[PDB]
Amino acid sequence: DVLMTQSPLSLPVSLGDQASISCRCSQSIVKSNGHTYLEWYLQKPGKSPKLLIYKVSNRFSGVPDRFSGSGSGTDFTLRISRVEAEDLGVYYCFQGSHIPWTFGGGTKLESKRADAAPTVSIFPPSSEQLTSGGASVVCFLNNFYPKDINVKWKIDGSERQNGVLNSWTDQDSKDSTYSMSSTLTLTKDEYERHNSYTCEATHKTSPIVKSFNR
Amino acid sequence: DVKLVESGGGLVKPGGSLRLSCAASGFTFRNYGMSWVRQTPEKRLEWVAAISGNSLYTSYPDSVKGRFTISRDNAKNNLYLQMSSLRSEDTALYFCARHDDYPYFFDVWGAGTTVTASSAKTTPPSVYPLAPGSAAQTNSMVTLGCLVKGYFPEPVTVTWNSGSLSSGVHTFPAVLQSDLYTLSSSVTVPSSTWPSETVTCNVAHPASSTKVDKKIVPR
Repeated sequence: DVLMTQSPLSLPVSLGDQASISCRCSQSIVKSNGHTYLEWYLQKPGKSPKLLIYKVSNRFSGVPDRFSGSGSGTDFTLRISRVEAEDLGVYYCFQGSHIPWTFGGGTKLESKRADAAPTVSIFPPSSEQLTSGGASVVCFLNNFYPKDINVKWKIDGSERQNGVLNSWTDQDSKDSTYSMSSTLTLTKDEYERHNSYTCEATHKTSPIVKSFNR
Repeated sequence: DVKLVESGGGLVKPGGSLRLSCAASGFTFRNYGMSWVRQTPEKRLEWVAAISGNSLYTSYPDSVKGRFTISRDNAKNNLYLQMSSLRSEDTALYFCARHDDYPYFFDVWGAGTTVTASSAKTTPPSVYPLAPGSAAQTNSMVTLGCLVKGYFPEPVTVTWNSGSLSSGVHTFPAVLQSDLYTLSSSVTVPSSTWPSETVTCNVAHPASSTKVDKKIVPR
């Protein structure tokens, strides 16, 4: 099977600047009439993939001039000469030359901005939740940049790892920031045995700390 | 105008069977080859089946050979995918996509239909309010949330004040817990707005025919 390896995996760029995405095949994708059926697709998170480039280097209907495709042999390149907000999303290469037709793994085109520290908010378990016998402590780390941030939980002054689940938003279309939710789930009994609950955001040193006492 | 509409998706116990439909309009369906392409939860795209306009040619990758059967009924402008002996690996968003037989691979894709292979049972969410209390103390903006826990399958929709509160909202991707999903949503309003005007999250889970409203009250 033709393996399509896409680099980089993520590509921050300042709007108005150039972006380059590469796709390499594990074997030839030339067909017998001498043509190569390498396509590029753009997907946004609320969208289906849309065809942008076909046969290595051709813009599809309505694709503007800033998109260009090149390549030879086994290495292929999608270039965007002046990246616009509407261009951000996940790009995939694809070869339709040999069954099974295969896709590259995707490249997330993201926009740059100024660094921003997170706004951190901590919330205790609700009365409702304690009635089911569970206790989740929730920490939001909102509107930061860049996307890399670490959350650390402490219970009565000491690190807690177990029971933590994290989730991140896609990059915010309007302000180019990221947000993260971190949830520490305990039993009601384990929660009732301790007093101080703290969420700490680093990198970013030193941390942004939010706490409450049960 | 040229349009593909998938239907038929759902949730199946592993080993189970399921049939997807793709309804074509705005073009002579008979002249076009068609494929199904799925997108995994991790967002990889995987071509899964092809059929020629005349049905004389079909093909599949090895991962689905014997279990999926692609077919079409040109007279009803429909493409189908019969899925059998479903595996956990088949969980994905399934798109139908056009490719002319008479160049432009997949110039038109449908919106997708979701298939979930699992013995997890349809379970309604618990919805818990996220309010401050003591802590600090106070500022110009206040952040509130709702913790939507223990539901299956995806998705859940979350709004605030029935959709009139739309700015300053973050609703986070759900994560798997113990065979169940959890998500949270945050909303940030002016401190002069809450607790004096109401803030309420509205959570819907179509799969369990449930809607839950939770007013955020101060502790």
